[PDB]
Amino acid sequence: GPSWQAYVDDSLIGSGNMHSAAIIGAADGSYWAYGGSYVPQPEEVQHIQKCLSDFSFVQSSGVNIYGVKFFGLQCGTDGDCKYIFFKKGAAGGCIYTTKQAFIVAVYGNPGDTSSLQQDLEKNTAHAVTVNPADCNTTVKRIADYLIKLGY
Amino acid sequence: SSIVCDNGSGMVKAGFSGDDAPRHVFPSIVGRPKVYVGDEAQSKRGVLSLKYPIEHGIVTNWDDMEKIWHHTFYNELRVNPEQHNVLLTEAPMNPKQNREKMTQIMFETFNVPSLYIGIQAVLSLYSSGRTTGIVLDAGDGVTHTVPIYEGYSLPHAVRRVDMAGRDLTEYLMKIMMETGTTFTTTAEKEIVRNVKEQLCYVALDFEEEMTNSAKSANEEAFELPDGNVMMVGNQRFRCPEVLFKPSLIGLDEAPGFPEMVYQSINKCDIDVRRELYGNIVLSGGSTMFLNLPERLAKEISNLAPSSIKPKVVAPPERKYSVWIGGSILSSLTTFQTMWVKKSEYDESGPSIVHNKCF
Ligand SMILES: Nc1ncnc2c1ncn2[C@@H]1O[C@H](COP(=O)(O)OP(=O)(O)OP(=O)(O)O)[C@@H](O)[C@H]1O
Ligand SMILES: [Ca+2]
Repeated sequence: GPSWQAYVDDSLIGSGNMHSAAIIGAADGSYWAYGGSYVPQPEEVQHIQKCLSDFSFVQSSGVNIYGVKFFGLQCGTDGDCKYIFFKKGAAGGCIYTTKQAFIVAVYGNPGDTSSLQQDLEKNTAHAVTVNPADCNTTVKRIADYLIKLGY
Repeated sequence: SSIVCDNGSGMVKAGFSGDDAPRHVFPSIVGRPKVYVGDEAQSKRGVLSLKYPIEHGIVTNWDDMEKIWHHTFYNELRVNPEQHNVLLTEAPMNPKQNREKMTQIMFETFNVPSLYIGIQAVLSLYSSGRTTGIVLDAGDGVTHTVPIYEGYSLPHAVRRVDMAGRDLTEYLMKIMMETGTTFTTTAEKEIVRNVKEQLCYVALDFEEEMTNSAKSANEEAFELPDGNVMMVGNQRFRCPEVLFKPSLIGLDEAPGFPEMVYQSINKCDIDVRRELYGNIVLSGGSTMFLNLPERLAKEISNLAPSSIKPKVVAPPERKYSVWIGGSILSSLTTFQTMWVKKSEYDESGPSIVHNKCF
């Protein structure tokens, strides 16, 4: 069967648009599945839950994952999906809610400066970096699929 | 080969990526026989009704906007769209529908290979060499304060004021009427616009400027095309003062440039606050008045906390900053994978720019 961990392993992290992902129970905060190092701790899960109930918490304090503070960029509702976009240096990610859960994804290195800022300083030919839009789109397509299934 | 087209409420700036300045700058109007676009519609206000496709930075009528784009690709740039990636610009908080319509027009009417829509203030910030800061963009029909972190704007902290250069020119006409001379014809309004763009300046000390202009009878001489001389007095610094005191035109709900920057910053996460104060980037034609950056710096320093020293960035090329950053962004290696290809449009539809362009 298509396990929750397989979604994290193959559908989320396995897409290449994120190095960490976690599917988390919306009310109980339980870890349905998680992968990578940038997975929110229980106290960080409760903060995300409070953020999903009040977007002004994201604007004033962002979200914390793996002990790292990420700045909130933009929140809203994409239909049945509540979304939160965050960023920290070259890293960032998104939170997308489903019917009874939400997905947290993280890409990039937060201790590094963004590749666009490095190119602005010195435009050098380098390897392809993760597009934050691709991370958002992958999680959005997944989240839309669970909502269609009812999860 | 990549195209950069910055569509403003008054002026369109079109050029190629990699260049340091827009190669074609022309008014954003459409003239209809009582169809013509650009400088020629400007010069022919006798058989033509003039329309502005973009109002306050937002596209209002799409037929004339398509005409502007047609005149930009073929009559100005003299190029075929299918052979060139086009980077387009939009105002902050652009309605989702409008982005979908411009995407569909670019990908279907012009069958462009790839397309990207970027926020104008973000492009200005790129032109300033940083990806984090607050941009004050003041043009002809709209003014925005946009906080931005790592190349992404913070929409909850953006402020829009529907007042800019056109309102300033109208106010200059009004306050020049008090000398006994009226400015109602086309040529007279042209003279007023020229006086605003050439003689007006921001007073470093408004009350001291009033005193020095009243006690010394300081008046500047503007030469008219016919050789006659027009004396302009304190109006030179009373017109752009509206940008700092919008209540001069009854715009009490507009806070003015320093308080605009202050309130936008104060709506942000305080962890970024300092970095926003240290990178206040000015862009747009209405930021080009003399002493405007220094006055804004003094006021924002008076408002900021004690442990914060704000810094205003204002290069002599502010008016085209949005374009320059664009031509810079389309030149970076990271951006090459950020283009929205036509295949993605055929797959997901016009809504794809909601995910790829944020
Ligand atoms: N040197 C100058 N000093 C003052 N005002 C100027 C100067 N040069 C241009 N302007 C004014 O700036 C405006 C044009 O600025 P800009 O090209 O940035 O606007 P836009 O892109 O057409 O409009 P918007 O950003 O409002 O959609 C006009 O009102 C023009 O009169
Ligand atoms: Ca503009």
